[PDB]
Amino acid sequence: WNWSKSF
Amino acid sequence: GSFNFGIGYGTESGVSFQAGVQQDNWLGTGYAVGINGTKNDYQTYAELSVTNPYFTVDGVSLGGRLFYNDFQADDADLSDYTNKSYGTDVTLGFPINEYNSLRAGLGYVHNSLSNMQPQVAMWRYLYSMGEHPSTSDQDNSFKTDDFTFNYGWTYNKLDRGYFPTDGSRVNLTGKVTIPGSDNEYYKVTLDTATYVPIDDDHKWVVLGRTRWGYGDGLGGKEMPFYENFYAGGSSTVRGFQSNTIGPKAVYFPHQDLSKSDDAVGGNAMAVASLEFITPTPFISDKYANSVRTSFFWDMGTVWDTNWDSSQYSGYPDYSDPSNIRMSAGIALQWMSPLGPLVFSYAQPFKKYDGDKAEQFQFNIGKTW
Ligand SMILES: CCCCCCCCOCCOCCOCCOCCO
Ligand SMILES: [Mg+2]
Repeated sequence: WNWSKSF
Repeated sequence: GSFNFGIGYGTESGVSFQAGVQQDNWLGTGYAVGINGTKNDYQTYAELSVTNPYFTVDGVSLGGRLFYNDFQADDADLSDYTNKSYGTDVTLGFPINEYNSLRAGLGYVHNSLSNMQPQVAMWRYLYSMGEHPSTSDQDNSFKTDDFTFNYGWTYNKLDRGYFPTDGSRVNLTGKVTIPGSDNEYYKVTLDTATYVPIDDDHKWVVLGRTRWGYGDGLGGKEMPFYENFYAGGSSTVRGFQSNTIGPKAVYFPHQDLSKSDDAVGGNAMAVASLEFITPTPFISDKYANSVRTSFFWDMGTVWDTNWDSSQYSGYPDYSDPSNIRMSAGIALQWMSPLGPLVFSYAQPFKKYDGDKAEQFQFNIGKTW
């Protein structure tokens, strides 16, 4: 699992 | 910019974690900045990335790296030692065309070895360097500073990144020590993957993988053992415990020698795999694009070109490249909600003295 969150 | 956190698992790696952060454009410089770290049962790695894809107008990229790495060899199923290292890399990237890219770079690395369990092959390298620690003690230390020229070539004509069905991928990476370094050596790695679709819908694909490694010393020195190649495990020869293929430690007596089943890798390696990709039995067509079954034949060897079978005639000739391990089995890949997943079951039909078996192997990824 990999979670990616653009800021 | 962005950040990310990963959690994964592998049979050889254990529960693994990852996280990173990237500033898409560092205050007008056009150099992207990044911080990444990962950690599994035997390796802790961190880096600062500083790259610009357009160092020149026509595509050439300029890359910087600053890294720290902690490696526990016992937890990577090798004879025991500890290697803590740090350094920097400056890499230029040249895209030759659509399917080819080249890279050249200069690198600095400091390696600090400790906790080395005395064995013949390891000590043999230490002797080549002028280092002669006790053969009966595991409280030692060896430190080196190295400067390297790094080259690389990547061919990629894969029809698709997830579940390729057609085309090839080739990756050649080399390095050589620049005079003035404590170590004197070169090292080459070659990886190839070729997908041949045998049907029009591309559901029946034949896959050939090869992996080759070779490196030796220059000037009477050897290659550092912490630069060794390995084989066995989920990504090389399935059905074999990770890194088990190749020479085994010949241990010095503690306070004459002792044969072991602790693999130490080696400075030459060769792995090949033939895999038949098929549609997946007992799964709906709705879930086809997300699963891949395959049946494979894997093989590989690892050897120590400087093993002196004269001085040690009572042991197996570890310089022998022809003890080729083999396995066959079935694999399953699934793009799961928990991320890329891989089951494999393999029987190592051809194995040798001290080779450990790992029939069921399992991996959930954390990068994708
Ligand atoms: C005190 C020695 C300083 C020497 C510095 C040399 C730095 C760059 O070296 C260039 C080496 O050239 C590589 C050419 O490759 C030919 C290899 O020849 C070996 C034949 O077996
Ligand atoms: Mg331990």
